[PDB]
Amino acid sequence: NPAKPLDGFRVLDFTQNVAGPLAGQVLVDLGAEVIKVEAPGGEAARQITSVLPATYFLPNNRGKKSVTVDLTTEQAKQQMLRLADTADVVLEAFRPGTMEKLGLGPDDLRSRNPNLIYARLTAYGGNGPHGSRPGIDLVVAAEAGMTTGMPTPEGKPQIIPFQLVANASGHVLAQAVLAALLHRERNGVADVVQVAMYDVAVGLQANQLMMHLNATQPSDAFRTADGYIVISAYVPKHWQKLCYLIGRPDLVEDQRFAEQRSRSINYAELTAELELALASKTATEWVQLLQANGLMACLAHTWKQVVDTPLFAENDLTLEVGRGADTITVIRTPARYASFRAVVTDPPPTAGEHNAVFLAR
Amino acid sequence: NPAKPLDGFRVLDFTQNVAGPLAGQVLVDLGAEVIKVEAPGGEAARQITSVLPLATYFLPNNRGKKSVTVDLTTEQAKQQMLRLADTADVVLEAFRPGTMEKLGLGPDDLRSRNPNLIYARLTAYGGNGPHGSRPGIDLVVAAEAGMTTGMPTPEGKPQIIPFQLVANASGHVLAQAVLAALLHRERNGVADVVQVAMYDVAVGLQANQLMMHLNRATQPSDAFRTADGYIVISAYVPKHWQKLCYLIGRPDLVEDQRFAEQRSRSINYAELTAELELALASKTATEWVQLLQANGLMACLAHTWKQVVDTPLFAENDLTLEVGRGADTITVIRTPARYASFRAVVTDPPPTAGEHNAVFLARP
Ligand SMILES: [Cl-]
Repeated sequence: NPAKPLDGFRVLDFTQNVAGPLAGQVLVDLGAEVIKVEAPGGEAARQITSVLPATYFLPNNRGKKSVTVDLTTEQAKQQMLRLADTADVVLEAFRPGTMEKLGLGPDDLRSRNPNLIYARLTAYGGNGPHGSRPGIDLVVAAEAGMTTGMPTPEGKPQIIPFQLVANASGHVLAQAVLAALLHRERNGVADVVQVAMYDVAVGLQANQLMMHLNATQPSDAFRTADGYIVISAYVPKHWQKLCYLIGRPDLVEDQRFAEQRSRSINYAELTAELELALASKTATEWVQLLQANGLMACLAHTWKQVVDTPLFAENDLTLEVGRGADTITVIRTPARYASFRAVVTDPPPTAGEHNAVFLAR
Repeated sequence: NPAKPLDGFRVLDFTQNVAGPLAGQVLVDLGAEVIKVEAPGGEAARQITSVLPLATYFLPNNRGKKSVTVDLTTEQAKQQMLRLADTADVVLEAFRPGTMEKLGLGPDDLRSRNPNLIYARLTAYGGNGPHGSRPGIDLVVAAEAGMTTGMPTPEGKPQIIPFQLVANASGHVLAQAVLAALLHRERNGVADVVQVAMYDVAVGLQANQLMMHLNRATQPSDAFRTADGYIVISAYVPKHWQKLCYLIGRPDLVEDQRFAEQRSRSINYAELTAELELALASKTATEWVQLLQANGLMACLAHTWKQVVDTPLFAENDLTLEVGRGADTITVIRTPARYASFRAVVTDPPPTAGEHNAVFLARP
């Protein structure tokens, strides 16, 4: 078995739910030893099994070790202190100021261990009174303005039905941890790392938020004879090729849509004109025509459809964990490497599985 | 100036638009020297501007970088790139699959000459076969990955998320892989080839949702109607759920067979929403948010982007930085990760196209 980037490193994962464990999952896939620190009875996400025939817990805790502990007790605190002494990285995703209360804060652990990298993941940053609140993917996203510009028939704010902020924050946190490890390796500095879910959500909208601190058409989903097609062809070469393929050469030199900046302003009329031409063929027919001509177009798939597409199978996105009846298919982490496989087939640990190994007597 | 993790490393950035350059932007903030390789006249994204002159997709992702203008089709250009690659630690490319191989600048071409070079490829669909060979952009890749699922629109058209979620997420993932590769080289002496697909990232962002269809809740957690406006509440945990029922004056809901258990609340979400909104009718959304937040529950208003930039929390986090000299500056948002021992920020403006041609294209 080939060497991995993080072989020999030890991580203490004090995190729960999605964002924090996902970062740990990435570190596991890169070969680190990641030990979950859970409350008695295991992490609460373990019991949140909304599937019957473990959604949040299972895909993010493969190959991890586990210790179970009651951080109310002094005994526990001392065990964590001794365990932290042997750790390279500590991951915590509690409310700001929580870890300090437990006596396991940055100053507490780093005083004992000068090689320890301390990574903190919070909802809002904890840089002041406003950032002290606890948060979750839904609340953080809405507060960061991710519902903006999306109208609903009921007038209700659009809720994005997947954990976009939490999953993105996990990769950003893992990114920062890897950066800190490089910083320690090259410059001999064991740093304190901070990632805020709010900051990550703001970064995902940065181009749009930029306009208020100081689009590009055609790029939308268009109605056809049957179904919808998603087309992106705003550059002059593609925009022109598009007009020819749909049989509308007049649109190319049309004063409303002649210039790129002009198309964006007159998006409403542009949509009407395009959908008028697209009425000739079904969305499937249009997609095949445009793709053959090198234009960017596709169908808007559902989740059920996506897993069944040839492209999905082509990218080797899934792996199986467990022995037989309890074998579940999970999605791998996205980054791929040539010299090793960034995946682990070992299942998640039972709560406190490694208490004997890691907790001092 | 304190040391940064990538001081002394050199990166060749062949990428365009958002996803690729953002990864380079991350490397710049971490102290790496990143050189843009652009076509004559510069990157195409440099021209996508707004009215006051703000390149929305170029400016925030190319701060502190260096630029080299060149026509990769010519033999002279290829040779200059080969010499330039010899001095590089990392090569970033975001072209269509098979493009670099055609130009003679593929992984095998560069790594044969330079054995320490890390080759990073970012594609739309992975290029692992015929289906993944197509070019793509944030919008198209997201829609194909199923991101329009479950969101109703007035027109009945698929819901288009109005920001580049996939491109921005892919940028951080690509930077993540590059940093991992650099660690791999330092510790194991291996210079690897790393591949990141925007489609794979988009799939990963929906991992929890797609997972259900691969093996064929948590209420209350939604946006709720009040007397005035909507409130976003997340309180499915028994501790939060009980306190929520108390604060809204509905103790009956706690042991109500319909909503007693957490699984029951998930199944009967429709009736629960009706019950909750009946209680929330008493006060405006703003009044409810302050009450719940004071009691430690997770709740907020759904802000617009315009509202978001004016909030105290936004200013508290030092999210913005100004690029340029004096009054001639444009405000941009920084990369998210923060570090205590250094400042992951560069205030330098982007280079002009071909600004460093004299420095790097030689002919001294
Ligand atoms: Cl395969």
